[PDB]
Amino acid sequence: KEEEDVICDGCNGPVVGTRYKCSVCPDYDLCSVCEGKGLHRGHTKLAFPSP
Ligand SMILES: [Zn+2]
Ligand SMILES: [Zn+2]
Repeated sequence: KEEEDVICDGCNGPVVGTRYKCSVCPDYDLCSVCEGKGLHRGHTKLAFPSP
């Protein structure tokens, strides 16, 4: 199988639970830990679940 996984651009770890996808930068995502630490705060992100 091919699976589409989300990798955090802050820490390169898995994004499980809620994902924070940048609405400006292409193909850019933070995990909840990196989002809470304030990385990449200069752009609006979309917060939604991460199956
Ligand atoms: Zn992270
Ligand atoms: Zn961005």
